[PDB]
Amino acid sequence: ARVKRGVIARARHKKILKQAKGYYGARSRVYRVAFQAVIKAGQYAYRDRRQRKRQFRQLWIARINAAARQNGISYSKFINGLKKASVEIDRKILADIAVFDKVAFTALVEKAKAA
Amino acid sequence: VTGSGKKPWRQKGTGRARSGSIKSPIWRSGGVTFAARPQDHSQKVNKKMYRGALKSILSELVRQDRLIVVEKFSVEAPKTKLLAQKLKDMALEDVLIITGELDENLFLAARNLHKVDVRDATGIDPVSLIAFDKVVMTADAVKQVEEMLA
Amino acid sequence: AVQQNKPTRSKRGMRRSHDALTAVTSLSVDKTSGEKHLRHHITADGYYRGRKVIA
Amino acid sequence: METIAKHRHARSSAQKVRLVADLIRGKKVSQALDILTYTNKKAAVLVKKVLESAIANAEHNDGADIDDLKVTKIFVDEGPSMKRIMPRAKGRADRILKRTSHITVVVSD
Amino acid sequence: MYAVFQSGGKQHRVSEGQTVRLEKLDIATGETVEFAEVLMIANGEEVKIGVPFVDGGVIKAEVVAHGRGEKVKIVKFRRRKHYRKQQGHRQWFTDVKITGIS
Amino acid sequence: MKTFTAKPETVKRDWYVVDATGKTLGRLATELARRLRGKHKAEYTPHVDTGDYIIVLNADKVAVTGNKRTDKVYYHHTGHIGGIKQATFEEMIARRPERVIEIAVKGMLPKGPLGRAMFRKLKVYAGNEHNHAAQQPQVLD
RNA sequence: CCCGGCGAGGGGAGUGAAAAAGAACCUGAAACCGUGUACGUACAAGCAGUGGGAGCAUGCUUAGGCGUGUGACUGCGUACC
RNA sequence: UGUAACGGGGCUAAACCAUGCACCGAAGCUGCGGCAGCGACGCUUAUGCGUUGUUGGGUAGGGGAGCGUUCUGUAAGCCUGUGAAGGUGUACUGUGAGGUAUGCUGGAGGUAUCAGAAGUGCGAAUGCUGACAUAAGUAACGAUAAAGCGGGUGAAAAGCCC
Ligand SMILES: [Mg+2]
Ligand SMILES: [Mg+2]
Ligand SMILES: [Mg+2]
Ligand SMILES: [Mg+2]
Ligand SMILES: [Mg+2]
Ligand SMILES: [Mg+2]
Ligand SMILES: [Mg+2]
Ligand SMILES: [Mg+2]
Ligand SMILES: [Mg+2]
Ligand SMILES: [Mg+2]
Ligand SMILES: [Mg+2]
Ligand SMILES: [Mg+2]
Ligand SMILES: [Mg+2]
Ligand SMILES: [Mg+2]
Ligand SMILES: [Mg+2]
Ligand SMILES: [Mg+2]
Ligand SMILES: [Mg+2]
Ligand SMILES: [Mg+2]
Ligand SMILES: [Mg+2]
Ligand SMILES: [Mg+2]
Ligand SMILES: [Mg+2]
Ligand SMILES: [Mg+2]
Ligand SMILES: [Mg+2]
Ligand SMILES: [Mg+2]
Ligand SMILES: [Mg+2]
Ligand SMILES: [Mg+2]
Ligand SMILES: [Mg+2]
Ligand SMILES: [Mg+2]
Ligand SMILES: [Mg+2]
Ligand SMILES: [Mg+2]
Ligand SMILES: [Mg+2]
Ligand SMILES: [Mg+2]
Ligand SMILES: [Mg+2]
Ligand SMILES: [Mg+2]
Ligand SMILES: [Mg+2]
Ligand SMILES: [Mg+2]
Ligand SMILES: [Mg+2]
Ligand SMILES: [Mg+2]
Ligand SMILES: [Mg+2]
Ligand SMILES: [Mg+2]
Ligand SMILES: [Mg+2]
Ligand SMILES: [Mg+2]
Ligand SMILES: [Mg+2]
Ligand SMILES: [Mg+2]
Ligand SMILES: [Mg+2]
Ligand SMILES: [Mg+2]
Ligand SMILES: [Mg+2]
Ligand SMILES: [Mg+2]
Ligand SMILES: [Mg+2]
Ligand SMILES: [Mg+2]
Ligand SMILES: [Mg+2]
Ligand SMILES: [Mg+2]
Ligand SMILES: [Mg+2]
Ligand SMILES: [Mg+2]
Ligand SMILES: [Mg+2]
Ligand SMILES: [Mg+2]
Ligand SMILES: [Mg+2]
Ligand SMILES: [Mg+2]
Ligand SMILES: [Mg+2]
Ligand SMILES: [Mg+2]
Ligand SMILES: [Mg+2]
Ligand SMILES: [Mg+2]
Ligand SMILES: [Mg+2]
Ligand SMILES: [Mg+2]
Ligand SMILES: [Mg+2]
Ligand SMILES: [Mg+2]
Ligand SMILES: [Mg+2]
Ligand SMILES: [Mg+2]
Ligand SMILES: [Mg+2]
Ligand SMILES: [Mg+2]
Ligand SMILES: [Mg+2]
Ligand SMILES: [Mg+2]
Ligand SMILES: [Mg+2]
Ligand SMILES: [Mg+2]
Ligand SMILES: [Mg+2]
Ligand SMILES: [Mg+2]
Ligand SMILES: [Mg+2]
Ligand SMILES: [Mg+2]
Ligand SMILES: [Mg+2]
Ligand SMILES: [Mg+2]
Ligand SMILES: [Mg+2]
Ligand SMILES: [Mg+2]
Ligand SMILES: [Mg+2]
Ligand SMILES: [Mg+2]
Ligand SMILES: [Mg+2]
Ligand SMILES: [Mg+2]
Ligand SMILES: [Mg+2]
Ligand SMILES: [Mg+2]
Ligand SMILES: [Mg+2]
Ligand SMILES: [Mg+2]
Ligand SMILES: [Mg+2]
Ligand SMILES: [Mg+2]
Ligand SMILES: [Mg+2]
Ligand SMILES: [Mg+2]
Ligand SMILES: [Mg+2]
Ligand SMILES: [Mg+2]
Ligand SMILES: [Mg+2]
Ligand SMILES: [Mg+2]
Ligand SMILES: [Mg+2]
Ligand SMILES: [Mg+2]
Ligand SMILES: [Mg+2]
Ligand SMILES: [Mg+2]
Ligand SMILES: [Mg+2]
Ligand SMILES: [Mg+2]
Ligand SMILES: [Mg+2]
Ligand SMILES: [Mg+2]
Ligand SMILES: [Mg+2]
Ligand SMILES: [Mg+2]
Ligand SMILES: [Mg+2]
Ligand SMILES: [Mg+2]
Ligand SMILES: [Mg+2]
Ligand SMILES: [Mg+2]
Ligand SMILES: [Mg+2]
Ligand SMILES: [Mg+2]
Ligand SMILES: [Mg+2]
Ligand SMILES: [Mg+2]
Ligand SMILES: [Mg+2]
Ligand SMILES: [Mg+2]
Ligand SMILES: [Mg+2]
Repeated sequence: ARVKRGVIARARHKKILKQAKGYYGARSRVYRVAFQAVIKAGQYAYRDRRQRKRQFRQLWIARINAAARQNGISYSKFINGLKKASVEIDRKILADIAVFDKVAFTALVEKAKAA
Repeated sequence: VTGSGKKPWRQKGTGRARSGSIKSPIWRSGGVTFAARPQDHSQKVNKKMYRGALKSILSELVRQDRLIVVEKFSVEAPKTKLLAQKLKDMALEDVLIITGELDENLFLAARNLHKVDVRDATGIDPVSLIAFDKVVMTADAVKQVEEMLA
Repeated sequence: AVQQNKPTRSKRGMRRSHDALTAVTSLSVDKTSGEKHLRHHITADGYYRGRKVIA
Repeated sequence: METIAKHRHARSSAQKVRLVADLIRGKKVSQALDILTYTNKKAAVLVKKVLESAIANAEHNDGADIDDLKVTKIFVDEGPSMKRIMPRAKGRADRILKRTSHITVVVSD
Repeated sequence: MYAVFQSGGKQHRVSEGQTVRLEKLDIATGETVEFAEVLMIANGEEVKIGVPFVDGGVIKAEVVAHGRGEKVKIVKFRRRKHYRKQQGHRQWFTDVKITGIS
Repeated sequence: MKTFTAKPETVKRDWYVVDATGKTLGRLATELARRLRGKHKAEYTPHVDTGDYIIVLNADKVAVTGNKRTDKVYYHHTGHIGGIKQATFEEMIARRPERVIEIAVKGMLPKGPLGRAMFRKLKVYAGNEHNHAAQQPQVLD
């Protein structure tokens, strides 16, 4: 039984060309070029799920270090002051409190000052 | 494939992929790498396995009640009209009417009917006993098939 | 000689940006006949500055 | 009304006719007919005859009135290319392509 | 009004009323939950500290949904070594609406 | 929750003055480059120019430790056949005193559109007088 | 009938269920080449993506939030065989 | 070819040596979900698990369990002009190959389930055939013996006619 394979291949190319939609030049238009870009996009996607977590931590820590030094304490002594006062609050929130409720934040630095 | 064995162009020199013939399967219009040959797909079955299978399937019809055993089963004259009418009383449609004494009257009367098939008790098959929705066996045919299968 | 690898639609476009030719936008009007023509050129009928030039 | 008229299989490449077809775009028919009189190109004559047709096309059949008419959509598409051999030095042959264009003009109001 | 609490191995700055998506809880589709892991409460001043959790603070919430997130494709590809992998993933979540910052 | 990020429209940029008389070049430039970037601010975002406008007046009078007043060279190529132009720290202040703080800050900032954008905010000056009196640029140390 | 060279080619009318079934004639993909709409784009360096992300443009129901297109700026990032 | 022997800015401390608590820091460890492979387990039972510890990077390669395609049997059945296949969008869905439903186009075939057989899946082979790009509106328009003007016909004339 001869299997003509024009139907299945086109669907496979078309599936990937849909994933490459948005890219510049032949990387969107041309399967042979797109398929590389779609894979590399996956390689980078797999990687940057790990880096998202790193960058945001740095981003929070910068905000906390910024907001603490306004009150007169450096980040290193602040987190140690919180850890010595056995405070479980994370960077994500400390950075969020630091931006939004500074009148709130002040008390955390004043608590870190005690320890 | 029809053609010459001559190289379309020489080995080196020309800036093209080295070719040996027009007939090569990577080319168009000649090759088909592993061309098929007229082959015999029929396969061996052991006597005991063929008998065992018939004994297995023919026994399951007794459970499912597809095996409708009967006495004398024969149409009056060689006519389909009578056979089609007489199955309505018997409450059948898709059947394998097995008989010991194969009547030409009954045979000729069941060619044109699609869902009916008339086979001799000697010539029963595995696929047929499975396929058809009921199986009408004659008392003589049961006695023959009993002796045949054993 | 010879390109190392092919230019794009973009480049090809970027080169052609200047190939677009301009219109005249400066048609005259003959004093007598009121026919349109190019400046300092004669008309289709054969006029130039409200005077008959060629039959 | 839109009133399309078009030269199909026009013996000129898209590229060359598209150069003229950019002059006329969203311009008044009377103004557009003048330009192509004094555009020094072959494609000017080729595109003019389509527009000059399209206006009569529009006036007779459908819309009428020559005054309120603008070339809304004018575009050229690459048509069939007819292949020709042109023999070069040292025996090698070169496939010349005589290109054609589908000139379309839409004269709306 | 806002308060902080730990849930799916991680904490959430939440206000009274708003919806919050968090990690899957072993709970029915429209029952309720009480978080006694409240880290912080804010209003006029701050009811912080308590070592891990406050003292008599409980965040009461109601379960909204029990759905799955966006499909995250995972493509591991070693260049040059005849190897690539394909793997989808849909993380389970539980949307909860807060109804009491005590 | 998706974290807060500063919005270029909503950013409220402040003005400052820093008298650079008798200051250490690098330790001035560092503190300048800290503020210019917008680090000190609690709403810091690396992709938005959150930092403040700074005026650095009396740039010519900036101090340097060791032998670097003579020893410190400022190399630059002219983009030419063999044109490598050098100039010592004395000779730099002798001609263009604004360049010293400029160059000392520029290197400490990031490199890119935003890096160049956050340099624009710095306003170095040789003389004590500054023409930015309109913004009420308060004193910073 | 209309335009054009008593042309090519079109536009109407008319046949037909249908004429983007009109003879270059079922279906009509992709490469490739256009026309128009939304955003971005002329101080900015590199496999052109990827995580972050303002604005702007469009939809839905609500009197508050989402999806889609776009992607200023920015961390990482040297194609496949 | 250019500073060019801290990665740079820059520093008499932002160097060195010695101590001291801090903090950052990886896919490492812990936290909370989710999946799978084994070995034990109360002994369930023909396997779900109160479990239960444990792994789970991977080229050559070896061992498992699947997706899909054209064809044959189930099928003179079932779905289909109240719109098949194919084409093209959209929204769900599975751990993957994929699958489901539907808008437009298309205008007549398609095929559940469980079996069977394969011309069964392509990005590369200076692959083979057709189509289309690029260079590019670039070179060139084939002897440097030479054209100029008038009139004619024609929609139009440097080239045709006189
Ligand atoms: Mg076939
Ligand atoms: Mg996009
Ligand atoms: Mg997208
Ligand atoms: Mg290309
Ligand atoms: Mg496309
Ligand atoms: Mg990597
Ligand atoms: Mg980590
Ligand atoms: Mg020979
Ligand atoms: Mg060779
Ligand atoms: Mg070659
Ligand atoms: Mg072949
Ligand atoms: Mg042939
Ligand atoms: Mg053949
Ligand atoms: Mg065999
Ligand atoms: Mg039947
Ligand atoms: Mg017959
Ligand atoms: Mg026996
Ligand atoms: Mg025997
Ligand atoms: Mg190359
Ligand atoms: Mg040009
Ligand atoms: Mg245009
Ligand atoms: Mg020639
Ligand atoms: Mg030649
Ligand atoms: Mg020859
Ligand atoms: Mg659990
Ligand atoms: Mg010199
Ligand atoms: Mg950098
Ligand atoms: Mg700006
Ligand atoms: Mg006429
Ligand atoms: Mg006429
Ligand atoms: Mg004629
Ligand atoms: Mg025709
Ligand atoms: Mg005609
Ligand atoms: Mg018609
Ligand atoms: Mg009429
Ligand atoms: Mg009508
Ligand atoms: Mg009709
Ligand atoms: Mg009709
Ligand atoms: Mg139609
Ligand atoms: Mg129809
Ligand atoms: Mg029609
Ligand atoms: Mg019609
Ligand atoms: Mg239509
Ligand atoms: Mg129509
Ligand atoms: Mg037909
Ligand atoms: Mg067709
Ligand atoms: Mg098409
Ligand atoms: Mg197409
Ligand atoms: Mg536009
Ligand atoms: Mg715009
Ligand atoms: Mg704009
Ligand atoms: Mg400049
Ligand atoms: Mg700009
Ligand atoms: Mg560049
Ligand atoms: Mg880069
Ligand atoms: Mg890019
Ligand atoms: Mg992206
Ligand atoms: Mg993203
Ligand atoms: Mg966002
Ligand atoms: Mg995003
Ligand atoms: Mg908007
Ligand atoms: Mg709206
Ligand atoms: Mg960047
Ligand atoms: Mg990098
Ligand atoms: Mg030197
Ligand atoms: Mg050095
Ligand atoms: Mg260093
Ligand atoms: Mg140190
Ligand atoms: Mg030490
Ligand atoms: Mg681990
Ligand atoms: Mg776990
Ligand atoms: Mg043990
Ligand atoms: Mg366990
Ligand atoms: Mg493995
Ligand atoms: Mg199976
Ligand atoms: Mg299937
Ligand atoms: Mg199939
Ligand atoms: Mg079949
Ligand atoms: Mg049959
Ligand atoms: Mg039939
Ligand atoms: Mg039927
Ligand atoms: Mg019937
Ligand atoms: Mg048959
Ligand atoms: Mg179906
Ligand atoms: Mg329908
Ligand atoms: Mg339909
Ligand atoms: Mg379909
Ligand atoms: Mg399935
Ligand atoms: Mg299926
Ligand atoms: Mg259906
Ligand atoms: Mg359908
Ligand atoms: Mg048929
Ligand atoms: Mg079929
Ligand atoms: Mg099918
Ligand atoms: Mg079947
Ligand atoms: Mg069915
Ligand atoms: Mg099914
Ligand atoms: Mg079934
Ligand atoms: Mg094959
Ligand atoms: Mg291919
Ligand atoms: Mg391969
Ligand atoms: Mg063909
Ligand atoms: Mg040209
Ligand atoms: Mg060139
Ligand atoms: Mg050119
Ligand atoms: Mg040239
Ligand atoms: Mg030339
Ligand atoms: Mg010649
Ligand atoms: Mg020559
Ligand atoms: Mg000669
Ligand atoms: Mg001579
Ligand atoms: Mg005449
Ligand atoms: Mg004649
Ligand atoms: Mg005449
Ligand atoms: Mg004539
Ligand atoms: Mg005449
Ligand atoms: Mg005339
Ligand atoms: Mg003449
Ligand atoms: Mg001549």
